[PDB]
Amino acid sequence: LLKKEYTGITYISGPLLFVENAKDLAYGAIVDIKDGTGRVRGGQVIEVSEEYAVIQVFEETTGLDLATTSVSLVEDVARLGVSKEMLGRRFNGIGKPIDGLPPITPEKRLPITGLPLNPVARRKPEQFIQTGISTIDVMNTLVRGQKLPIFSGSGLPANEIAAQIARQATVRPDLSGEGEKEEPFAVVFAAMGITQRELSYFIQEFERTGALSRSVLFLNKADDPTIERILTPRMALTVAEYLAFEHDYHVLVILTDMTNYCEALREIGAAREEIPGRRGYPGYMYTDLATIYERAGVVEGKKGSVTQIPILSMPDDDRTHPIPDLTGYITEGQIQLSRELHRKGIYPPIDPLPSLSRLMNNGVGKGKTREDHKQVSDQLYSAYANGVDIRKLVAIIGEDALTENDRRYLQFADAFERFFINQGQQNRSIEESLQIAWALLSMLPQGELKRISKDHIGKYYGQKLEEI
Amino acid sequence: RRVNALEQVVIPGIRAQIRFIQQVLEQREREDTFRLKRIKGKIEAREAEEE
Amino acid sequence: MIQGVIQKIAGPAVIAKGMLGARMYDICKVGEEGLVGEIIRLDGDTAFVQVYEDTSGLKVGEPVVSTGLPLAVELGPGMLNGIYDGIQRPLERIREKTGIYITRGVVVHALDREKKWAWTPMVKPGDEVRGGMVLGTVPEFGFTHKILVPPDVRGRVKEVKPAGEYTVEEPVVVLEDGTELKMYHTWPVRRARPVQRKLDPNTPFLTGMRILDVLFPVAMGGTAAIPGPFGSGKTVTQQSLAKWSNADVVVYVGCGERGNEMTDVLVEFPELTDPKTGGPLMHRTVLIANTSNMPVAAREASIYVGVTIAEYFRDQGFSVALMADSTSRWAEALREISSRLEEMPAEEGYPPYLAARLAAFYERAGKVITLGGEEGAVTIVGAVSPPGGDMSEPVTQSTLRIVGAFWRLDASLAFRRHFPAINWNGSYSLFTSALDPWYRENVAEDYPELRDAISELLQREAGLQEIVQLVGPDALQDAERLVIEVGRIIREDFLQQNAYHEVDAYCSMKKAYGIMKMILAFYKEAEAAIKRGVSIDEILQLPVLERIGRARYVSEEEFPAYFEEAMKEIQGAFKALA
Ligand SMILES: Nc1ncnc2c1ncn2[C@@H]1O[C@H](COP(=O)(O)OP(=O)(O)O)[C@@H](O)[C@H]1O
Ligand SMILES: [Mg+2]
Repeated sequence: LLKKEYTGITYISGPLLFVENAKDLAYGAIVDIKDGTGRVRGGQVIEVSEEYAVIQVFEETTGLDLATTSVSLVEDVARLGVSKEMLGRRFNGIGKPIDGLPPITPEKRLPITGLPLNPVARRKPEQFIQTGISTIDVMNTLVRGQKLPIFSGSGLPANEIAAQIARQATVRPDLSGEGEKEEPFAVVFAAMGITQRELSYFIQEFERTGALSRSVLFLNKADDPTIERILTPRMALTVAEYLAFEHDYHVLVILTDMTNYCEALREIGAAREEIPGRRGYPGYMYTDLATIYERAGVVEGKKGSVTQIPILSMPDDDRTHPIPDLTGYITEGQIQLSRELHRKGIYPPIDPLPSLSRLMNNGVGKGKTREDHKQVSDQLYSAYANGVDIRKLVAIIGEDALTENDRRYLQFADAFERFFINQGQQNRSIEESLQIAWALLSMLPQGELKRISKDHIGKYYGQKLEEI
Repeated sequence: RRVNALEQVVIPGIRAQIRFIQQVLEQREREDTFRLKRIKGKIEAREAEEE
Repeated sequence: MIQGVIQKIAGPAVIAKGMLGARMYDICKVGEEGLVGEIIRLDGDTAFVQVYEDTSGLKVGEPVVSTGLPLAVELGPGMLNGIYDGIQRPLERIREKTGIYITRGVVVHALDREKKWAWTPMVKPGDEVRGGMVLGTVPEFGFTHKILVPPDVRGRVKEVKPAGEYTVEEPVVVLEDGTELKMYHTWPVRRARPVQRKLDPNTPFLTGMRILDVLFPVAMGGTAAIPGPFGSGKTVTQQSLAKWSNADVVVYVGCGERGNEMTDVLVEFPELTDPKTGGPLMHRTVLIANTSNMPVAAREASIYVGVTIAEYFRDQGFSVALMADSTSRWAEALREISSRLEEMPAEEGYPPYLAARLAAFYERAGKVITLGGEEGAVTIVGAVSPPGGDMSEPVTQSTLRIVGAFWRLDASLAFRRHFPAINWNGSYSLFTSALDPWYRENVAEDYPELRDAISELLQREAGLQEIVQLVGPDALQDAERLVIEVGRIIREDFLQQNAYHEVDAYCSMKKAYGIMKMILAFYKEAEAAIKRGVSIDEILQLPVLERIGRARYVSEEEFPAYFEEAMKEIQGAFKALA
């Protein structure tokens, strides 16, 4: 196909440049900007009119001039070339290999913004995932097709939790009989503004596990241009959707530090002087975040599935910050790490009370896992809440004024926090986690367990702690 | 009892109130400078109709 | 038709030129793909069009064609048991044409033109017909659908088709001036349908939740708002209201929320049973779906489409319940359109006319006498999603001035899994006084007395909650520790309700009255025993307390026998006590 070039630049300021006679540039097209030194920059058309067209640049504008710069069209819609040979490769976040191998041969070209799934075409996610963490498996269980972010802190070890989850996740078909074999997950890893220290840890963990041979990595380091941070998750989700819904793979998507994505969006929104929001963020952040989150799930009539574990850091541990607030309105739950638990050496420091999973209620019950799952979970939540309240009361009055029942609740809380949450690198099964949960519930009298029916009580009761 | 109550209950609520009021005032200031940024541009666009 | 070309494209807003003669709020077709748009501003030779579809890939110079008509919906037989897009397009018909993805530019009829409907005339030649009169009846899924005259049509009947089977677009009645009346008509979504008179609500709208039906009632034809942060339980509360309420027809509008929540309704509902008839639950439900990643500008149209359908079903003599999944997304759509229009924001970027639109939306509810002389009512329940749980935001404050009820959710109760997590201190209802005569003769003659007696107990417990937390529960006298324990019993055994249990998800009024009676009797007997000088611990260890705790799990069948035994056991245990 023939190429066309426009040389009528009129105005350059910051990330934006104006092209005068560009009447036939489609809205949303991708252009290539070349200066007198031969360097090539990318850009996207963001406003087209009769008088001119407005183009934002994917990186800095140093070196451009109005006399020798020319803008050439590439494609009308931003597209990515996908293929089955991309498993085991590394990319720079704009589709170029970093590993030094030759580029792939595309099978299809797909738009990076994707298309919305028809709600009629979806189906309910139902397959329970055993991750090996008791605070997740029992009380915040994960289902194939769920988006479940991790609410990290400034210095909390969320990366280790994500690596451990990716290392141990399995579907356990024997508890349901709906299949066999050991069909493993494919992993798509997207990093936005990551530094060398965490990138090294992730790379060594992936090579030690051996799962790097079936994973695709999109890496945008912290010194890369900031506008590339916008495009990075979209291509990763495009690859995940293509693999899952055209080759029956079960993929798992990990997005690292989407707080960097939110500041990247805020920078462009401030440059485009659009109307801000609660803390200077643009007013359309909800829609942009929804165009990323809502690309997961399962589809009726197809075997594939997409699962997302985003990672984000709460600024100053403030849960009312706009980024965690808008994340909580879209995703199907959250996992929140506690700094107080991390201070006393508990690993993983998952906080049970603010954590939540909305798809628990169709992934566990009769015919999958066990029938006492939900009642045990509810009783554990209620008892832990009472224990926390009593412990807060003790810090004011003192232990000397405590009723013996409140003493039992406090001992239950201090045993729960010490034995259930704290597990290290141990790979606990679901049955072992339920055994530990029933062992902790025996510290209370049978009259307290109002959340559990009398059918299960007696069938499991009175066991002591056997994990040493 | 009084020392523990003052340490554990009274101070954090006061500090949260400080943070909330500070955020509200800062957000109002941002809304107010946005209008000035629009009005300066309108002034610049007015005196360019026929120079 | 007025025809022009595109001049400037910027996001969801397109400016055309050469459109001199176009009218405000008319529907245009933009581009070679025929995307749907609407005029919101006229300026000389130009016109400002907001597009309800994705505008990526458009180019300057493509034609724009004006249709000369505002946004309208097709009202007629066949809307039930369906799911619709934000501009009334059947998604199950889009699937068979586009696959698993929703592509733009698809045109489908709203009502099925192929199906045959059984027609039974009621009018005869020579009769005079006015707006809102009934021409005939058509059967449906257990309902009788009435073919109404359009509200602006008057004249005399010339001829009527006899009984038989016809499609929706075959003229059944022809007027004397040549006007042809079909089974369906179109109405602009931005205009309210006329009525004769509006009446005062005097009957309850039963939701099946104890705390909402007892402490903060809402009448048939009123409005309510349920604000709350993320994870509080707005969607479970609205889906339970869809499942268990006594409304004849339920309209659910998923304005800008998750798509999995819309698939859950499509899967679960065709199996469940209608509370007031033997048919499936989906046969009485209309779904309008516009998820979060679907186009932004279409969020505004979905609310109007839903409220117009609900108003249409009101005119037939039914009782309609309308549930809006979130109005903050509608406010955000208005904010984005105003940002594209370069208007001056009032607060938080919101346009200054938000309170007018919200007022116009909530006004349409109420109990009316229709143009046909029948009786109908519409009740609206709308959820609000404040950022960070701040109840002082403009959207929440604009809503509270109009609504008759205010159900406030709290994150603290949701943390300890105390669902439905309704905060009983900040919530209020203004329909309690009007519904007392109905309660006195349909439930019991002493029901308001019990309701007040429990309200005072909750207030006293909240008062003592200022003392206990820093002084110590054992420093109080037993006359207040008894109040604390009774408040705990009320909080855990009466107010709490599990929406996912087999039995507890639905609760009739008489069961709640029985639980209230049991709790008050226990309180009075415990006070008498305290006046006898007995220690409180022997009362808290009494075995009769477990009867009250397990009471809400007793089924509706077993309850009239369980209640008598529990009532006898309470008195027996408190007399056998020292
Ligand atoms: N009445 C209820 N009974 C049991 N669980 C509830 C109830 N209401 C809410 N929940 C819990 O709340 C969680 C999600 O609430 P949701 O409806 O998503 O609130 P929102 O839509 O406002 O975020 C669900 O996982 C559910 O377990
Ligand atoms: Mg919801």
